[PDB]
This record gives sequence, structure tokens and C-alpha cells, in this order.
Amino acid sequence: PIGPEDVLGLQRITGDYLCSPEENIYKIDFVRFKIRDMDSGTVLFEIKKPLDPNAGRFVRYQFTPAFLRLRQVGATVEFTVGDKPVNNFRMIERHYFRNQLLKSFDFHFGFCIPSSKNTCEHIYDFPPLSEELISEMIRHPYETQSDSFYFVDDRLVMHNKADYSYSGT
Ligand SMILES: O=C(Nc1cc(Cl)c(Cl)cn1)[C@]12C[C@H]3C[C@H](C[C@H](C3)C1)C2
Repeated sequence: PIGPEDVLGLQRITGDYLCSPEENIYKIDFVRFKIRDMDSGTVLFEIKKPLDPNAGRFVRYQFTPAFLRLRQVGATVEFTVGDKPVNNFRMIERHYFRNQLLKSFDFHFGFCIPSSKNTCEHIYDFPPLSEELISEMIRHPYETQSDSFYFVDDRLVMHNKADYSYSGT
């Protein structure tokens, strides 16, 4: 049984998925994701959802070098929920570069309407990165990786993974 305290101190990306897809007993399905730069209004990324072991749990992002100097980005997330009520829906997203923790985001979802489509806004406050780190992250695309742990009532129900490029394609 993995709880939030079990991931709040992780200093490395996990070597595997901490939970199976069947553990998503709340039928939580992310159907849309949009990232906006809060200092310019620019839509940095948008996706709409229409046997690989990842099965939709791994996403690869391709951003520009300017993304690493952003102060704050806004994430709009659309997701459906099953019949089971969802209380204390939490997401802990940890970003690492070459086994070095860079930032962890602890987001608490607002009320979730059961058996319906929900929309939430997550505000990411980026920390200032050292010039050496920014340079390395630009030179090494996809070596920046993240773990997104989703908790419902302190119980891990979803675990998604991603890697990032900041080389501007
Ligand atoms: O990729 C990142 N943040 C991100 C990515 C997405 Cl796809 C969304 Cl939705 C929201 N934030 C960062 C940028 C830099 C500052 C931290 C630590 C690392 C360097 C990785 C976050």
C-alpha cells in the first residue's frame, strides 16, 4: 500500500509503475490537457484524448528552452470520474533530471462530480533553476522525467510517467 508520504521524499524517478491500471477503482480518465504560460497567455501545449504495457500512462513532451525560465504555467485538466465518489483527490508530480529531484508539485483536486466530466486548473510555480542545470537539461532532451502519483483518500490509484525535451524540437 503506497501512500502520499511514501512519494513525498523520493529523490529519484521510480524504476517501475507503483500501481497497476486496475487499481484505478474510481475510473478516473484524463480526456484533455492544456498548458498556458501565466505571464504571456501562450498555449504551450494542448491535447485531447480521442497492447502497449504503458497503456496511456507515458507521455513525451517537447518544449522550448524558454520553458525552463517560465515563472508560472496554468494547467487545465478535463477528466471523467466513475460512479464511486472521489474525496481527497490528490496528485503529487515529481520532476527529476539525471536522478536529481528538481521539483515536486502537490495538487489537491477540488470537488469531483461523480459520474461526470470534471475540469480543474493547476497552477505550477516553477522554481528558478541554475544556469548549469538549464544548460544540461537543454543539451540532454528526454533525460528530464516525471512521476505523477494520484491519490484518493491517501490511496495510490494512478501513476503516470513522462519525459521532457527542452530543445524546441
Ligand atoms: O517540466 C516542468 N514543469 C512542468 C511540465 C508540465 Cl508538462 C506541466 Cl503541465 C507543468 N510543469 C519543469 C520545468 C522546470 C521547473 C520544474 C522542474 C523541471 C525544470 C521540470 C518543472
